Amino acid sequence: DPMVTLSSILESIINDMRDLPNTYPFHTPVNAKVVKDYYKIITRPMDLQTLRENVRKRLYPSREEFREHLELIVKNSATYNGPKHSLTQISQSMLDLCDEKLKEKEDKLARLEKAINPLLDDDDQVAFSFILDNIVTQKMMAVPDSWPFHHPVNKKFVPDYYKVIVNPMDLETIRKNISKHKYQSRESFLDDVNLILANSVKYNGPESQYTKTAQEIVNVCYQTLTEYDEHLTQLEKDICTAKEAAL
Ligand SMILES: C=CCCn1cc(-c2cc(C3([S@](C)(=N)=O)CC3)nc(-c3ccnc4[nH]ccc34)n2)c2cc[nH]c2c1=O
Repeated sequence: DPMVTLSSILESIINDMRDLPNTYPFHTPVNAKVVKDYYKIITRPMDLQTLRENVRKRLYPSREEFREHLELIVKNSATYNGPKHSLTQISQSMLDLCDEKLKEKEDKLARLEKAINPLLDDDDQVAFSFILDNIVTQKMMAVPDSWPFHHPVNKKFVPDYYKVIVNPMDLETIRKNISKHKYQSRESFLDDVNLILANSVKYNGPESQYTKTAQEIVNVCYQTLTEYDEHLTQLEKDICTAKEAAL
């Protein structure tokens, strides 16, 4: 079972990062009853013990989902402690070691990832995802003043955001989904794109400048999809065929 082999590699990387100097504050969940404002500032807590338990629950089918959770440890430290705090440097040292190990094992990891999910090697899936990513970076992120939608809201700067928006979305998360080949057709992609606009209507109001920007993001998305409709339709057909053959 390639999921077992993958999980054993990921656990070995956790063992290696746990062994780096001064990393203990990241080995287990923050005690939010001691660090009393922690959840008022941090939205996605993560630590090496939770990461290991997730590896064992088979939650990570690839390098990328594991690395995204590992990166939360660094991002959380940067937000709570500060970008140059020694704790953030320590957490970064674990992410750096992870990247070294993933690089060392990249061919084996690619093979396991392909055995777990054959669509990651499907040329039509790859071409489709490449087009979506180009739409996001060259058209949607090029909308003037679209910066509020490029990355997840940091609760440190907008403290009530996630009490209002419980199903958040942003363009970086969409790009990560594309990189993970989450989207097999335009429908799921447009579900996430439209969630950005719906959340702006809810949080900012229908007449806010934020919402006008989100509307323009959605509109240039539709326009660019229409320009590539015939290629995208063929790719979606061939992806569906690959998905059915994987049965
Ligand atoms: C992705 C969809 C969310 C859309 N969005 C996003 C924001 C937003 C985002 C960001 C980030 S950050 C730096 N990573 O937090 C880059 C994302 N910074 C700030 C910010 C940070 C400090 N002071 C501020 N003064 C006014 C805004 C502001 N604001 C927002 C603020 C009010 N409404 C909305 C809204 O609807």
